[PDB]
Amino acid sequence: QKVTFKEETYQLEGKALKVGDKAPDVKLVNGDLQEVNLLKQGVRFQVVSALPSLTGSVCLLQAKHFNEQTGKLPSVSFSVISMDLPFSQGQICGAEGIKDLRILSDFRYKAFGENYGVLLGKGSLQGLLARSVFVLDDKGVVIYKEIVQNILEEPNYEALLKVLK
Repeated sequence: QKVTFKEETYQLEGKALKVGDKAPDVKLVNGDLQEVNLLKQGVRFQVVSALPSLTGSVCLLQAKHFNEQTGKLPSVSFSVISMDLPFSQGQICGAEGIKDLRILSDFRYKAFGENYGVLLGKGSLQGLLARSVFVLDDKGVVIYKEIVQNILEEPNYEALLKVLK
């Protein structure tokens, strides 16, 4: 799969993760500069979403969609990951009224990008995370995957909600 941003085409770097694969646990950093494990136990579905930067317009809509869904379905875990430092994640979420969303930074280890295969290769956005959604079942197996072909498009939310019923 190759992701497009205007005239740029991107190779995805890191290990390819497909529907049926056990999703690896990875170390991320939260707004308190606390190291956390991505995976949550005692939850029917885990939704993990990545975006290139919370400073983007399309990116903010994505974060705002998953913030709202956090309150709507408590039996589902929602996580949003970017390469933004936790400081700017906290400030953007604070400015834009995103107070429920589990917002995590991949900056320290790039473990999410490397292990979910959404690291953007050579180009202006190199080292940022491709716009993407993974859903894991109660056993941490990938049951749904979207890496958005055009990074300026939002994820397919209709496809995602069908998986969560």
